[PDB]
Amino acid sequence: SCIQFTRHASDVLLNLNRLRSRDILTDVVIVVSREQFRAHKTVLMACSGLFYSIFTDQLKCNLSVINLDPEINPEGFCILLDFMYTSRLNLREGNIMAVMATAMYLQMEHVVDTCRKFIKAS
Amino acid sequence: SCIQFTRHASDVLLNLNRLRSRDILTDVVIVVSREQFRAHKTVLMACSGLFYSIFTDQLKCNLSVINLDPEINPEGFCILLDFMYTSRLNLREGNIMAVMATAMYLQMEHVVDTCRKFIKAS
Amino acid sequence: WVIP
Amino acid sequence: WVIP
Ligand SMILES: O=C1Cc2cc(Nc3cc(Cl)ncc3Cl)ccc2N1
Ligand SMILES: O=C1Cc2cc(Nc3cc(Cl)ncc3Cl)ccc2N1
Ligand SMILES: [Cl-]
Ligand SMILES: [Cl-]
Repeated sequence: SCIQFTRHASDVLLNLNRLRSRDILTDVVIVVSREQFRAHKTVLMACSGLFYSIFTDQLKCNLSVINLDPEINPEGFCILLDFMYTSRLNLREGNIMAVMATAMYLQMEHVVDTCRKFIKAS
Repeated sequence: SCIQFTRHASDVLLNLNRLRSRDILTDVVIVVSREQFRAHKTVLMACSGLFYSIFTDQLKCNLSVINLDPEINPEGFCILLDFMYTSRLNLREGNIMAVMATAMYLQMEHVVDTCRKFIKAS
Repeated sequence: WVIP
Repeated sequence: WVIP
């Protein structure tokens, strides 16, 4: 018999993104080639099958630095990290291939699905 | 020119609640009288003006235990912690006074607003 | 607020 | 997915 506040989840995500922009309570650095991205492990786990597996590992859960596979493009990762914290995906003709490849590696099934759909249309 | 995934924020919150139920990456214990509640500092901050102030404090940000004011009712806190992680509020005739008082202390303005509305109706 |  |  609960009542529900429709905007609650969106407002929570908006505040988590504000914490990220201000580097508040970030507990991990994701290294992608020469580029570094600060984030919250819980948000990464909630969005990605790969980060979920990494941070549930009894040894990796305690690492402050995670290095991604050298094939991963920093821009594709940046676009996906922004999507994790906002629900908004900056999908463009020039980045769609790098975004799909990064989403497949990160195990972000809904992003992979829209990339396959957008590629099929063209 | 971004696209948006409508269910993303709700899915993120659902996964954060799953992490909470399994006690994964919880980094704080909230003590309410004899009762203890494990949670994620970032989720508490995203939902509550009080926790936002506590965990942005250069000294309190590093505490693993936070003791609430002894006037705070553990059931009211439990109902509000559940709302933080689900968007669902278990508001009942028998708990509405304790829920409103706890939401005022935690600075959860939308919960305070619906409690005032529900009290006014009766 | 809604009835979910 | 939508146009926000
Ligand atoms: O496409 C995706 C997105 C995703 C997110 C998560 N994260 C969780 C899943 C569960 Cl069941 N509980 C807790 C968490 Cl944080 C796992 C796999 C995938 N695949
Ligand atoms: O009723 C409420 C709910 C709430 C949440 C937060 N938390 C934040 C606010 C901002 Cl601007 N950036 C980041 C965070 Cl985590 C503060 C005050 C209140 N009042
Ligand atoms: Cl996804
Ligand atoms: Cl609220």
